[PDB]
Amino acid sequence: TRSSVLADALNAINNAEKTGKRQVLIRPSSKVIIKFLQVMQKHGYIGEFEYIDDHRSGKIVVQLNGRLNKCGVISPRFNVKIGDIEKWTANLLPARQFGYVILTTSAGIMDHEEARRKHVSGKILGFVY
Amino acid sequence: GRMHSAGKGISSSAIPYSRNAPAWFKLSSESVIEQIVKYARKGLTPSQIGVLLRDAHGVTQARVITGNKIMRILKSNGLAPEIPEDLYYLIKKAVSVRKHLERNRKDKDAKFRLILIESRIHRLARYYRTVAVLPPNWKYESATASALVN
Amino acid sequence: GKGKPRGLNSARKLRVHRRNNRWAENNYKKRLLGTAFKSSPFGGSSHAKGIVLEKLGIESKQPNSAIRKCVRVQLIKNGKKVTAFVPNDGCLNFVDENDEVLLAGFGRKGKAKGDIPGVRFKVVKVSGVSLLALWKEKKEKPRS
RNA sequence: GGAUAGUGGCCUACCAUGGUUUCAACGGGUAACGGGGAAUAAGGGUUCGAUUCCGGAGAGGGAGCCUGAGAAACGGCUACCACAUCCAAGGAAGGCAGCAGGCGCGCAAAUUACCCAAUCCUAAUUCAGGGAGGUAGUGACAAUAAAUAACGAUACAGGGUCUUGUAAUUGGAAUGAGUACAAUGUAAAUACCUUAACGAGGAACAAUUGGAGGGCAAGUCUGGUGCCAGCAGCCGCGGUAAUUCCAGCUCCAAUAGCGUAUAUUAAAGUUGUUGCAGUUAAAAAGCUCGUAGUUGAACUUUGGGCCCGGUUAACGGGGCCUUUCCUUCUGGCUAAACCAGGACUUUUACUUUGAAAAAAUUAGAGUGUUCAAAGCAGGCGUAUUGCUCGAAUAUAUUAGCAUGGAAUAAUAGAAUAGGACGUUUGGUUCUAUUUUGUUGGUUUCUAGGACCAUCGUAAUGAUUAAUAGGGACGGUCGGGGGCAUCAGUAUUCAAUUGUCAGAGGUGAAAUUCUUGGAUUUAUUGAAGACUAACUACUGCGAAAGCAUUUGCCAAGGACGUUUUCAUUAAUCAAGAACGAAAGUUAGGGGAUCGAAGAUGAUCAGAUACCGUCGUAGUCUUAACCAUAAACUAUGCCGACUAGGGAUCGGGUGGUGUUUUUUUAAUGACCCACUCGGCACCUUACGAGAAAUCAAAGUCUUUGGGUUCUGGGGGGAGUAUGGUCGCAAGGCUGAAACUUAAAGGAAUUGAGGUUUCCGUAGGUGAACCUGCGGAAGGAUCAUUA
Repeated sequence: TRSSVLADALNAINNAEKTGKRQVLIRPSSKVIIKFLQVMQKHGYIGEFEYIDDHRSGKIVVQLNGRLNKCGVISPRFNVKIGDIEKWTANLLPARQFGYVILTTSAGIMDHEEARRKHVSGKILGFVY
Repeated sequence: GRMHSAGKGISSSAIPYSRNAPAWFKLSSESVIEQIVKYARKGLTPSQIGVLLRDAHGVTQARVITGNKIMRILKSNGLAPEIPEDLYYLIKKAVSVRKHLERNRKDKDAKFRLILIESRIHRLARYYRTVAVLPPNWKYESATASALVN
Repeated sequence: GKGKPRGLNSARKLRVHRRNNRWAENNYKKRLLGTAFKSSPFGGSSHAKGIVLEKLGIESKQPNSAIRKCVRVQLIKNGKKVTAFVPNDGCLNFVDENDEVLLAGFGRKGKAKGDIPGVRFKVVKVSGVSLLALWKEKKEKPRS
């Protein structure tokens, strides 16, 4: 069954960006999916998306723009202490100056640079570069 | 896919994107409730009540018009059965295939299908006793099932 | 995917699965069974000592060849009966019968280095003095 | 209750029947004292920790006790077990896992030396004592610094008038290894630091270890030795399964150090959480159900305005309003509502910050121990009465404690309201910090709880209905299953009629029936099995598997639906249902085929190893067994990614076709879609070692959930133990030892020939045969 809707959303985004479409459709939708897409969008990795509102669970149409190499989910959401966040970056990012790993901390869902700038940590959620 | 088979069909029904009152309806809002209950004293299980209401009287679905579903209305009027619909029907099917297997011993396909049906009964009764709709054990058995169905 | 539990509360399964699979190893099994403490030719130790029981003449080919013969020795502590490898010719007349030799391994973790099968040990000392220096006429062998 | 210093089943008497466990209790092994720590440095890990510090236990092995604040003490005692000493034979006495030392064991570890001078301890005590401890002796465990040589002059080879290399060429300058007055050092010595004197010309005062086919650095080096039915013949050449057989020269790497053996760590992604593989290389359970375990759809305060406000126009912080800061109490401004003030998670997980955390060890700051390994020292002066900086700092990934946060993941709340809120009121039930002098009791008011009911106050209380799931209903569909029933020709046999010399069978023969008529032809019957053609790269079933007609019985998937519950679900150790064929125990019937057997001829060749008869079996009933190449050699669930046409089932549409005898429903076909299947052809966008693959893709850019399995080849699915079976056997399942390979995928160069799998019987064995299964076997021709 659908154990993770974020995992399927990020897989669909990866397949659309690798194959080469400009719009992709995501079913279902979630608050965590929406905030992940907002964090990916604020750095310009994707374009502009809207939330189709059926009464049941909702869908998202994302307008890609290229310049997205790879987005992924990390499962399970491991508990990440702050002094280990940078280890995770060195685990799965191409370089030390670009690429972002996504955390679900108690201040919300943010990238790791904002996580250390606000000096808070939480669980891991995924990564994008 | 199907819980006890390899089939993967998606044949279902698709509720409209409308949580109110079709414009052509204009019949009532209260008459459908006594329509429901007078169908229910006749001995009608609410699947039959719903299909009768949408086949003869134009009720699109009872929840959008009345505000409450058919379990809720029948329990509000004190007509709730001692066991729910689907558990009763599952026990009835198990009793029928148990009678068939009694009079024909060498039906191994019937034996396997009885195994699946009783496992389904066990899972559903366990759900009902998790929410404590049923008494805390209620203990589905073999012979008292046939005593239970009628 | 991948056939292993990836749950955050799924460490006991991963732990016991690694334990059983580790049992299907080679070094782990020979380490935690005490195999060097039950059935090794030595006691599982580095060197050992023994007296020379006989000197067997194994040869590579017909006698138009190189002479590579050596002794068969029982151990002192365990009493096991093995065969060794004396080094090259000129040292075969050095070793005698009942000569108190000190033995080491040969160099392939129980496998035979070179083309000599059936031997696992090489003589390090003979008559409790030396073997290499007694070759290099730097010290002589004491009598008894 | 006893006993204990004291709690306590610690023990006793009585009474209950409890307690732990698949979240591994209990039993067993440990070549197991635990921790600080050690090695290995990308991370994460892996291995070690007997051993300088902390804690425990012990004094040859059980057991007991005195004295004392403190002992179940052993450099205290008593007895038992095992060793063992003395003698006058009656008796007495023992405990080095303290320091030296010796025996034994082994690959494996030193002085029967000096002293309390330092550090500390004990005592009546500055004073005595201390094998605690220090000092020296042995000591290549481990570690630091650097000796074995440096500078000229002459002659050659150079680069070419100023720079190098070579020489049985030459010259003098410096020194410590040593030896030693002295002084220092030290408890006293030794040694170090300092130093009068002596001490360098090559066999000086001499450096070693290992290697020179590849990894891996340095021999197109030399000589000698053992052998040849190879050429010549007594000088030799070439070759030697001489794995170089050995010496000399030369070179290489490190250097007071180098090699070897064993164990372990890394490079090793061959243990894999990070981080492997499971079509064909090892490996997806025969199939489905199912408990624990692991995992599980979406949704509930979002947004905006206002300021103040920290650091480099940007990031971070807090307060107000926006229907919004909700809860539990003392005192003041007041007229249930403000302020000064005590604390809070329904119940958690998660994360930030703080504490309290032994030193030594690790990282690291300072500091010229002559550098350094170290050590925690030192530094500057009027160096004649002094001054002064230091002995920091960081980490500890679990548990307990305090705290900020409220995303993520849970969990509880109002459905018979038994719900929340009140200056709406009566009654019950209890207690009084008081005042009636204190106290005991009697009562009222009053004060604070709990309850029984009545009037209200309010938007009065139930999230979608998952292209999740189950359930209902409608019409279908299918070689799905059980029972009954029907049919078909075939085979064999029997009866009746016909007719004459053969018939069978193979490569060739022979047994065999036959002038009582074989074989064949014709009519009829009986038995048992099996369902040809139609039959498809079609259908159904969880898999094995399922093919004549009809009836009965129960089931099922896909489709359709504005039906119904609202997470009921995914995968699953335990445990269970079914499981081809062969096989076992009893009955039935036994047509055909046919393991076993009985016999024919064995002809170089059976390449063509057969023929006839034929039990068990094949079928069935009632019980067992549980395996196959049980194969898609590809777990199951969920998502996304590429074109094309067929085709099965259902549904939707067509002023389409066709059959009614009137062109009305309907059935068939055509067209366009749509859901669910069994497949098919092309391609690489991707993957692979390749064959190849729409999954074997979305994987060094490595994480959706879950179950099983593999760890180089033999030994070996063997031995042993357990369990199940009537048996055959099934499941579970080694080790010693041996091997440097083994395998997969493709291209290029005397005789029997398919390769296997499960199972039963015979056999000189690999073999031969019976039954069922597989390809891991080489598809032309016609048509559409």
